[PDB]
Amino acid sequence: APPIMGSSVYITVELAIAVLAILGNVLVCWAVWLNSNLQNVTNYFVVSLAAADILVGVLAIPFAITISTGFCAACHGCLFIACFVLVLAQSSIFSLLAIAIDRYIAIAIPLRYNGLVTGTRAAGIIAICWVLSFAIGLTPMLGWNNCGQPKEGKAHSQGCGEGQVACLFEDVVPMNYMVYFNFFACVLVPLLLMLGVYLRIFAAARRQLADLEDNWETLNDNLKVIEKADNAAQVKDALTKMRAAALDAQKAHGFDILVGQIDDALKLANEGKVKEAQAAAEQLKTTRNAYIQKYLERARSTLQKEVHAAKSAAIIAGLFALCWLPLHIINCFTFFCPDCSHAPLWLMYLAIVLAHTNSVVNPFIYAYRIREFRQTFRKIIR
Ligand SMILES: CC(C)CCC[C@@H](C)[C@H]1CC[C@H]2[C@@H]3CC=C4C[C@@H](O)CC[C@]4(C)[C@H]3CC[C@]12C
Ligand SMILES: CC(C)CCC[C@@H](C)[C@H]1CC[C@H]2[C@@H]3CC=C4C[C@@H](O)CC[C@]4(C)[C@H]3CC[C@]12C
Ligand SMILES: Nc1nc(NCCc2ccc(O)cc2)nc2nc(-c3ccco3)nn12
Ligand SMILES: CCCCCCCC/C=C\CCCCCCCC(=O)O
Ligand SMILES: CCCCCCCC/C=C\CCCCCCCC(=O)O
Ligand code: NA
Repeated sequence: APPIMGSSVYITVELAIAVLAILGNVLVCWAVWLNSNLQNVTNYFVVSLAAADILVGVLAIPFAITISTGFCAACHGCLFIACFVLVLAQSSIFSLLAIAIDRYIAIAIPLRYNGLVTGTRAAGIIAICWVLSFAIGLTPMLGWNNCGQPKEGKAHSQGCGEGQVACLFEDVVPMNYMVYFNFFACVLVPLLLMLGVYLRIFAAARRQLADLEDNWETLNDNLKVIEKADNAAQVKDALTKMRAAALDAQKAHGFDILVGQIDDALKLANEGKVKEAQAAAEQLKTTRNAYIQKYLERARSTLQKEVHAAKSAAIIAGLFALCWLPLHIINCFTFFCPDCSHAPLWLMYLAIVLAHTNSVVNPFIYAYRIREFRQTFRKIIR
């Protein structure tokens, strides 16, 4: 029975999570500071997220331990301790959203990316995100709370003084706030937007790669049309497709060799010289094996690197959802099913631990998925 025993377990697990969350995320921040190849806008959002995770370990976890005792407290002081973690969760959602959008600009408008997405603007965005996060997570302190209807028997039983409550999460934070405002509007909607941004990212990477492959089969389909053609009207036709395809590819060092050759051969076809156009078009086979093939596979290789980075970002966002959704779903049962008995305490505490674990996991993702983080991690440790 002794509540101190079950409490001892919950506390030592929370403290273990805290140590890990602080250590791992301190290493992320140190790595970005030391390695100028990690100083890019994407990674300022990683740092902001790492800073939220550090604060989970230093403040949210000590707060959660404190609030699990039900200690007597002025109700608004209780709300701050109860709600501060909602600030950190929101800040995380905003950083994750920013990363998604960053990776989308990078892949869908590489033209204007560096031009549109700068480091001083990113800092301004992060500041605004933290301010909003405070405003959302501390909204119960503006009056959307249960401080005006305190549980007087619980306060008396605990020996609390005048104008104090027993400080327990569900006693002071209204469940309509947690479900409608925090979960549906501030968590769920952003996560679905994120899901939409990632669907768009992977679709765009796919269309771009089909195109590269498409333009490439066209240059080749047409080069066999030319080589087996009989009428001259055909050479013109097939070589005309190579040109257009040659420019899309250029857009999508020595393409001007390729286009110059098509142009040479084109003029021959129009002047009725089929055998010499066919032979001139044959030069196109060399410049392809020396240049055009080169654009192709490096473009393929850069594209795949961006998809890889986007996958890494999506995993981090998926793991956030996974760690936090159970608590939100429990709150939905509590709120929407009064006829149901309340989820038991051991499960409440498992869901809280699970959410806190999220703050440990990201450094491992970085280390296993991003070579530059991993290399920087290994150097720091020596
Ligand atoms: C960078 C840091 C060290 C700056 C200084 C932080 C100080 C002001 C903080 C850290 C710990 C805090 C204390 C933590 C707990 C309590 C108990 C509460 O019933 C009254 C406030 C009181 C006594 C706090 C007062 C402010 C405090 C002393
Ligand atoms: C944020 C950094 C710089 C400092 C550490 C946070 C400090 C300010 C936090 C940590 C714990 C908090 C306290 C927790 C409990 C109580 C008792 C309640 O009856 C009034 C509010 C009061 C006194 C809180 C005031 C703010 C507090 C002291
Ligand atoms: N419902 C809930 N409870 C708690 N803590 C108190 C757990 C509890 C619940 C009932 C009870 O009688 C005694 C203790 N922390 C909580 N944090 C959250 C939360 C954060 C983000 C989403 O939900 N929900 N939440
Ligand atoms: C480098 C230090 C990192 C760890 C810092 C942890 C500091 C935790 C700060 C506050 C914990 C909350 C304690 C509140 C106790 C209230 C007790 C009371 O109301 O009488
Ligand atoms: C991050 C800054 C850390 C600075 C050190 C802060 C140290 C204070 C930590 C915990 C204090 C909580 C003690 C609560 C005692 C109240 C119980 C009581 O006496 O009735
Ligand atoms: Na987080």
